[PDB]
Amino acid sequence: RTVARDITLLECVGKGRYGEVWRGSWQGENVAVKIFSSRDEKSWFRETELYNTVMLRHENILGFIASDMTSRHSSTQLWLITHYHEMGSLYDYLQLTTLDTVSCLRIVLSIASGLAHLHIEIFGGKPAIAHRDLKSKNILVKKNGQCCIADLGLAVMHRVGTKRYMAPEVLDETIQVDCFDSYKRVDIWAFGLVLWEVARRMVSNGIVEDYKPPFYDVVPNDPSFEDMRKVVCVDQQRPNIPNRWFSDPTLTSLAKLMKECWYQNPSARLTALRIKKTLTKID
Ligand SMILES: COc1cc(-c2cncc(-c3ccc(C4CCN(C)CC4)cc3)c2C)cc(OC)c1OC
Ligand SMILES: COc1cc(-c2cncc(-c3ccc(C4CCN(C)CC4)cc3)c2C)cc(OC)c1OC
Ligand SMILES: COc1cc(-c2cncc(-c3ccc(C4CCN(C)CC4)cc3)c2C)cc(OC)c1OC
Repeated sequence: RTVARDITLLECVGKGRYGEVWRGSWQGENVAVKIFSSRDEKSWFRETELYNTVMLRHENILGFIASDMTSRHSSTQLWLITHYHEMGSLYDYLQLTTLDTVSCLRIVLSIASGLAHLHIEIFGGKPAIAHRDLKSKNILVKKNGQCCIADLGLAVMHRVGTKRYMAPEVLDETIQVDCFDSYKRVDIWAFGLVLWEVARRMVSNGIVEDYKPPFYDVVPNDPSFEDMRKVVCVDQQRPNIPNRWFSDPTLTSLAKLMKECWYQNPSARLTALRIKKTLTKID
């Protein structure tokens, strides 16, 4: 039989220290192709090792297609091939889109659904998985209004995370590194920050906040480890909840939920399954 492996690379949709992401075409269908830098080869290995262990399949997890290693004259080329989401990342989408109640809840419940699926151990199934780099750039928007979680290059089964989204116990190096629940709790902190980023873009009473990243008002761009530790650990700052949210029942409920993802004590934070239940009872 013919094994068609040619992918046409049509446009670059992302370029970074990680390498590049391309929109590609295989057999007439769009695919996304991540081409890894030498800097980030271990992220290709880790995601590939995870998918060789457990073939994750969930509506709110970016869909795996292939891991390719190709020998070159003097280098190895590493590609990860996934489903393609033409609307791009949640980070992108929130810059120039505002949300209503239904769209805001659909987005955040779909993220919670993907995250709970990663976190849960299923027997007979999947190992429990923590993401370790959850953020709005690592979430893609689908045409049906749900999102999917991407980038399992730092994931752990039972490179450091983006500093702006690191939990206090990562910044103060008290995290219990031998305890898998510790990594779930780090993802929940980051989820709370994503929930704040999305909620700001939900309109109520004709008001909306501009898109801003978490801690935009207290750290520089590309904040250092120390910059983040002083904000999150020493001063114990948390993102601002605007007064206008307290006129709106949905944003009032989402403020409470994000507070319960941001406790200093990791074991006080809500679980992804409890976040899902709370979100299903809003509106
Ligand atoms: C090697 O590399 C790539 C391969 C492919 C690809 C292309 N055509 C057909 C296939 C195929 C799938 C599955 C079987 C099964 C049939 C049932 N039988 C019991 C066992 C074998 C055979 C063939 C593949 C996997 C695409 C690629 O990119 C999209 C590849 O590069 C990453
Ligand atoms: C990697 O990705 C894609 C792959 C393919 C593809 C191409 N040739 C053959 C297959 C295949 C056929 C048959 C089995 C068997 C397995 C055992 N049992 C006996 C029943 C079923 C498995 C695999 C596939 C899945 C198509 C795709 O899209 C249309 C892919 O997605 C981009
Ligand atoms: C986060 O991480 C990964 C993401 C992806 C991925 C999947 N679908 C679509 C995209 C994408 C497409 C298009 C735009 C732009 C272009 C057109 N318009 C002007 C605005 C929107 C942005 C983004 C990506 C980047 C794949 C990955 O791996 C193959 C990723 O890594 C795991």
